[PDB]
Parts: sequence; C-alpha cells; structure tokens
Amino acid sequence: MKEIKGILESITGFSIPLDNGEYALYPAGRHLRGAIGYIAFNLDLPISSKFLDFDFDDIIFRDLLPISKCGKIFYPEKNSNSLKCPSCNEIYGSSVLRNIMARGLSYKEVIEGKKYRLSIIVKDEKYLNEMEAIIRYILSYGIYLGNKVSKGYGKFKIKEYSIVDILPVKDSEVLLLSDAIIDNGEKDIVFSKKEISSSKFEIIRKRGKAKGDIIRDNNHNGFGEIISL
Amino acid sequence: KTMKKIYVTMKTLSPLYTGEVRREDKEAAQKRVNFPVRKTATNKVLIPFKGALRSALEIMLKAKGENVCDTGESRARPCGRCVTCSLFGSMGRAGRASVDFLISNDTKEQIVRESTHLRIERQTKSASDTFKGEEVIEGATFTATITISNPQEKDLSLIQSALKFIEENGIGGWLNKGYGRVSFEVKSEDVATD
Amino acid sequence: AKTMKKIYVTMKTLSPLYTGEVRREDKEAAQKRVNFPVRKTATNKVLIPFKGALRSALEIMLKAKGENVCDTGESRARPCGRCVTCSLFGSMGRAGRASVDFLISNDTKEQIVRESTHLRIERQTKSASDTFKGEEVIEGATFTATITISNPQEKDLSLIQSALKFIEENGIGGWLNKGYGRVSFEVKSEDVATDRFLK
Ligand SMILES: [Zn+2]
Ligand SMILES: [Zn+2]
Ligand SMILES: [Zn+2]
Repeated sequence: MKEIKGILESITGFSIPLDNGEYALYPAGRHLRGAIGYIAFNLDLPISSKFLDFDFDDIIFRDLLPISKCGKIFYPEKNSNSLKCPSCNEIYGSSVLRNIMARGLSYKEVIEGKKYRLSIIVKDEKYLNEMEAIIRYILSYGIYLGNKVSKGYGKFKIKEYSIVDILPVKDSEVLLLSDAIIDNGEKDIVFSKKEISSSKFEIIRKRGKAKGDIIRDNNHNGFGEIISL
Repeated sequence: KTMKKIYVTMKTLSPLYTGEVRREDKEAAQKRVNFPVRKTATNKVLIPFKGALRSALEIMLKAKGENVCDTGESRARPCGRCVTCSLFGSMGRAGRASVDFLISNDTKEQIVRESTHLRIERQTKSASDTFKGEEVIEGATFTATITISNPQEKDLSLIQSALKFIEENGIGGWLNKGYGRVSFEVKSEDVATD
Repeated sequence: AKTMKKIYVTMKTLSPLYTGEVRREDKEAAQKRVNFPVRKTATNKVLIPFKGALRSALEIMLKAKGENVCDTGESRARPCGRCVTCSLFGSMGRAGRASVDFLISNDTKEQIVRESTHLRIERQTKSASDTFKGEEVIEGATFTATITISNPQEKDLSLIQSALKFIEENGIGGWLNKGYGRVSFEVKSEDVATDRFLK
C-alpha cells in the first residue's frame, strides 16, 4: 500500500453544485475520479475500464481537502458545513464562494489560489504503474474538476508529486473526513456515472452518512474516509 | 487516442475589456470602476475563449454553406450533427474541444488600468455622462490551451480560421468601438505516451 | 449576410491633434511632466476613438435632413433601435453592424507626439496668466482604422464617407474649437466574403 501526496491548487475556479442550490466549498474525490477516468479513456489506458467500475476497491481517491497556511489539511468541523484545521482555525467557510452572473448563466464558484490535498490511495502495485503515468500527464497539462470543463472552469495544477507510502488507521473510533456510504444514515448524497461510450447520465442518489462524525468500527479499513484522531 | 493540444498565446493590440462575472468582486470594484475587468483571485486576467471560437465557426461555416446550429439565438439549443456541435459542444454529448480561459501571463498591477469613458452631447459638444471602465493594456500576453480529443483532420485548420475571425472582430466586450483587436500565435502538439 | 464590407480608413493630420489620455495611471504618471497627455498604447502608439465620432457625425447630419434618427448623446437618452444610425452603430439590445476600430497611428510617440506650451493671456495686461504643457500629435501623422460592416446594406459606405466628410470639416478628438483635430480621410473599401479565413 502507498499514496501519492499533493498540494493541488486552482488556476481557474471550480463550480460544483449540490442539491438545494448548495455549492460545495472544496473539490471532492468523486470529481477527481470522474476526471481521471476521462483521462484514462482519452489516453486508451486499461484502468479506464476499472474507472467505470464504482467498486474496484483499489485506487481509492481521498477528497481534495483544502490545505492551510499552517501546512495542515483543514479537518472538517464536526457536523458542520465549514472546515477548521487542527492548528489555529483559519476557517474556510462560504465566504470563498462568489455568486456569478455571466450571460444569463447565474451560478457560483470558489476562488483560485487556495491549495488542496492530493491523496490517491492505491492498493495494487500493478495499478501504480498507470498511476504514475496519470499523475505525470496532470504534471504537464493539468486536471479539470467541476462544471464547464470545456469552458475552462476547474483547472488544477499539482506542485508536489510525491509517491510517499502510508498505513491504514489504528483506532476503531474514527472521524468521518468525507461523506460515507452507510445505508439508513439519513444524510442524502448524490453523484453520477456518465458512461460516455454508451450515454445515460445516471444522477445516482443515496442516503449515506455525513462528514464530521466520530464512529466506532473494528471492521474498518478506511466515499468516506477514516481520521486517526 | 492522441489528443490534440493547441497552445494559444494572444497579444493584445487594442485595449481589451471583458466584464467581471462574480457579483461580489464586481460590487467591491463598482466603487472604483463602473465596468471592472474580469479578473481572477490570483490577480490575473481570464478571458472566455470557448464561445468566441464557437461563434466564429458558427458564422463562418453558416455563410460558408455547411448548415450549423445558431447558438446565442433566441433559444440557442444546438443539434448533435453539425460540425460546430462536434467541436464546441452539443446539448447531449460533450464537445470534443476543451477551451481553457485565456489566462494572462502578467498581473493586475501591470496590465489593468482604469479609464474615463464618455458620452458627449451632439449640440453642446460637451460630456453628458462619464463612466470609469477597466481595460487591459496593449501588448499584454495571455495564454490558453485548447484540448481537442478524437482529432479529425479539419480541426487545427478550423481553430486557426476561428482565431483569424477573432483577430478581426475582437475578443471580449465593447467590440464595435474598437476594444478587443488582438493577434494570435499558435503552436500545436500531439501527445501519445506518458 | 454572406459578405462583410471592410472600409480601410487612412487618416492624415492637417493640424495639431489632441485626444486626451483616459488611463488613470498613465495620466497621473504624465502629470509629473505634462498637464495634458495624449492617448497612447503601451506599444507607444496614439489611439483615437473613432466610433463615437462617426456616430455623432451621422446623428447630426441625418437629424439635419429630417430623418427620424434618435440622439444617443444626452444624459439618460436611450437608443430607440429603429433608426439607420441604430442599425449602423448599435442599440440597447441590438449590436452594431459597424466594428469601428481605434485610429491606431503608424508611427510611435517619439515621432509624432510633441510636448507643447499653451497659455492663458490676460486681456488687459497682454501678459501670460497661465501656462500648461500638453502633448499633441504632429501634422502629417498617419492613422489607420478598419470599419468592418456586418450584414452590409447599400447606403452604409456612402454614409461612412459622409460621416468622414463631417469629421474632415469639424475634427476628431479634443480642443476642436481651438483649431486642433483637422484631418483628411482617405477611404479604401472592399467587399469581402465572410468565409475568407476557413480555407
Ligand atoms: Zn490553521
Ligand atoms: Zn449543430
Ligand atoms: Zn435610434
């Protein structure tokens, strides 16, 4: 097991809508998965076939959680929309969003300059050979996460491709960094599969668990995530 | 497989204006300038580039003879059959070209100036209304990177044709009064293996 | 529709020419030396607004005929959208057919811009009461612009030439009453296909 670390920053702003006209503050790992699968199909890579597999259970993408001037990731504030890093507060929040009115199109973005965590957890080392190639393409051109990729919104640039290994969590009690798939969890989560080869945009809805919640689970390996805490 | 990459550097030849889309930053700037220029929060100027390339190929190919889908119309909903919808987008499948914003190489303090624009009466020959609009100086180098996946043979030539149509009509806003005339320098690259 | 009328306009200055700098920072930098800087590029070439001069010329002349052109020059006055001037240069909700470029000089500011002393002389004493340095453009300075008419109509070119003949009589730019801005326009028009670049 290993992971590729990164201080992924935004060249142009990203627009990710949620339900209830909510715009997400930071970019999520689902968006990274959806973009990297387009990369692997576009470069005729084999893992693209696994990219259209939503339960491959290797190459799991952790959320692009924002990084602070404290050098640490903003830990998500428990049961709250905004985030707060363990060192100081520096609290992210909505102020970073801007209401956009552009040619009829009224939407929102999140501004550029803030840095976000790259963390691609990979299990199979055979997949790491293609993983080095896809992080090496982004290294040259960039990745686009958001809406209006063809208009140019969402351009991301890595500044630190680091393939440093890691180990899973220890405590059973873990904090939910990202929203987790837990049935009858009363926190509705929506994403989609596009399947551009065969069309049929999906808009898959679910009722998983929300982020910022301490939960005890001995059967935990750590799209939810496990914070060691 | 081999996706087509077009590095488009743009040099501003007459002052550029593109209005700012974000309401909060536009409201913040409205104090100093009635018309703020479109700016990033990294203090750099971004320009929309997809729509101008699209509308260039729309009017050129429409009057050429190849029937296309007039976008920017009353309804503006496009087909999935004509050439522009195979390049710059369709109501169903994604467009084959990803057109990045023309980000600037320089910063706000080095290219962006506030200016007195005017409205003069035709009998008293004196200024009736004055307003303060922001522009980008001439000789300012912007950059963008077009991404045409599934490359057809008439792709780079069509993009260059559209850029010539943009070099003569202009990019941005206030296009009829002389704002927006630029030059485009173009380089191309296919990428195969990484 | 299938054509565009491109009017290449080359204008020579028969008089000293002044158009003021609009840019706050450039004007503020120049007021350390000259109280009236001229409007230049960062390429260091003189820019003149051209669309508003043509529009003003055609509104005064077409209102002098008796045609129902509106006036887009008063405070709060809106374009009506039905005139020939509203068709040629624009309306609120209807983009103009003429893409009038800026009058960009052929030479640079060292060649054609001169810092000039202007005065205010007291009438009774016949002595200088105010002095101010201001930049002006020399005579014989050549400027080029292109007026690109989209959806070309019959009258347009002649209308543009008529508007140019107004600007040849009155002037373009600032200090027009003092003698500044007297110019001479030469027209070289060409009807061209709008699909010229597709090849
Ligand atoms: Zn902090
Ligand atoms: Zn179409
Ligand atoms: Zn009118």
